[PDB]
Amino acid sequence: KPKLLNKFDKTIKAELDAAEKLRKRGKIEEAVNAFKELVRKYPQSPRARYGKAQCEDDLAEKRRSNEVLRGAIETYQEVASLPDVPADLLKLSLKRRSDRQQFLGHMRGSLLTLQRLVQLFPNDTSLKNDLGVGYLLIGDNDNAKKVYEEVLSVTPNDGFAKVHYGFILKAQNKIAESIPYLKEGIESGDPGTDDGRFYFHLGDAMQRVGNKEAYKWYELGHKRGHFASVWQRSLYNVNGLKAQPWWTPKETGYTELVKSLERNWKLIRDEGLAVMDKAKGLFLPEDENLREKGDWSQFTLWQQGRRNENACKGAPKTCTLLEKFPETTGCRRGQIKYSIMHPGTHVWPHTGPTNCRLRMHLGLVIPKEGCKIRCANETKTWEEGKVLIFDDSFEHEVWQDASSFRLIFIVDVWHPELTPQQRRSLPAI
Amino acid sequence: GKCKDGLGEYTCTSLEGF
Ligand SMILES: C[C@H](CC(=O)O)C(=O)C(=O)O
Ligand SMILES: [Mn+2]
Repeated sequence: KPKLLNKFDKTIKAELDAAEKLRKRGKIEEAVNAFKELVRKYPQSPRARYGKAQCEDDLAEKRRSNEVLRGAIETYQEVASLPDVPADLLKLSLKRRSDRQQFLGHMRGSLLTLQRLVQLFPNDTSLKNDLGVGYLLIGDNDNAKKVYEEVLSVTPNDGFAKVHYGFILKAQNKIAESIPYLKEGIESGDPGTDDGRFYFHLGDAMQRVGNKEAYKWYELGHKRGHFASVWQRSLYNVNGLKAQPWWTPKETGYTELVKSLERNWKLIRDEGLAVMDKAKGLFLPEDENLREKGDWSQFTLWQQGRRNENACKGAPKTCTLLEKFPETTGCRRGQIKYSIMHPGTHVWPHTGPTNCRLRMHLGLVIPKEGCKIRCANETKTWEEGKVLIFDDSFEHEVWQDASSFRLIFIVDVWHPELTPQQRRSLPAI
Repeated sequence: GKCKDGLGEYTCTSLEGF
C-alpha cells in the first residue's frame, strides 16, 4: 500500500524484492548482506538503504544488541539524507528511527527526529501528537502542553491530543479542567486513548472533586484490562501475585525484618528525631500532588534499591541495621524512608505504581488520637514500636488530625511471591 | 521525576534498550 520506490528504485525492483524476501523469511544475515550489496552498487537507492536499516533492526532483535540497533538508527537517518526519497518511505524511516531511539532511552535524540518529522510533514497531526509524547518522555511538560494545544486548535476533537492534554492538566493540579479532556479523549476510542494511565487519572480527578462517577471509570478500566481490580490500580505489575490490602508479618514471611524493626524501634525513632532537630532539610516535602492540605515530608535512606550515602550519615545506626535485610535494601521498586506528617493534613486517596512491593510502616511517634490510615475498605491506626503492612497498590488514604507531629518509618519489601529471578530483572521504579 | 508513592509521571521506568 505505501509507495516506497522512486523512479530509479522501480528499475531495480527485482533485486530489491529478492533482498526483502530473504528478510521476511528470517534469513537476516543473508538479507543484511544482500542489501549491503545493493547499497554498494546503488549507494543512492532509498529502498536499498531502508532495507539495510530494517535488517539491522531485525538483527538487533535477534542478537538483543544495543550497538547493532544504534547502527540501524543511523541507517534510518541515511535514508532521509538521500536524494528523491518518496514521502511514505521518508516518514516510515524517521518514525522508526525515533521509536528505536526511545527504546534505547535516547529521548533527546528521538525529540530531534520528531521535530524533523513535523517540519517535513507539517499537516500530519499524528506526528505532532508523537512529538508531544517525545516531550513528555523527557519530562518537558511545558512544551508538551504547547504541542497538544496546537493540535487542538486545528483538530479540536483529536482524542489522543485530548487525553494527553488532560494528563498534563491533571499533573499541574488543574483537576476540574482536566476531567472533560480525559473523559472525552477516552470516549473517543481513538488509537492511543485506551490506556490505563488515563482511566487512572480521570477517576482520581473525579474523586478529588467529589464526583460520584469515578468508580464507573475504575470499573471500565478493570473491564478493559488495565487494573487488576477496581481497588488495586497500579500499572507496573507482575500478574498473579497475591492481592490483599492488609498483610500480617507471617503472611509476608519477612518475620526477621519485622522483629528487628520492632525490637530496635527506639534507635530508629531517635535518629529521626535528631534529623528533625538538627538536620531538618534532609526531610523533603512530598511532591507528587498527593495532599489535599497540610504538611508531609520524607527523609529517604534507600530508593530504587540504592543507598543514599549522605542520607545515611544522618541515620547511621538505622542504615547499619537495615543492611542485614536485602528484601528491603534491594527492593528496586520501593523505598526506605522516614515520613513525618503534621496536624491539618489529608492525603488524597491514591495508589502506588506497582504491585511488586509491600509497604511496612513502623510507628515512631504516634499521637494518641487523630491519625489513621485506610487501605481499600479497612482503616487502621499506628502504634509506637509496632509494624503495619499494606499493599499500597491498593487505594489508600491518610488523615492527621492530632495536636502534634506524627513520625513513622516506611520500609518497602519485594512482594514475597516474586522469585529471586524476577527480583534481579524487573526494571527499577 | 520518579513515581515514588504515586503514578503521576507519564512513564515510571527508565529506557535502557535491551
Ligand atoms: C500517606 C502514607 C505515608 C504516611 O502515612 O506517612 C502513604 O501514602 C504511604 O505510606 O504510602
Ligand atoms: Mn502512598
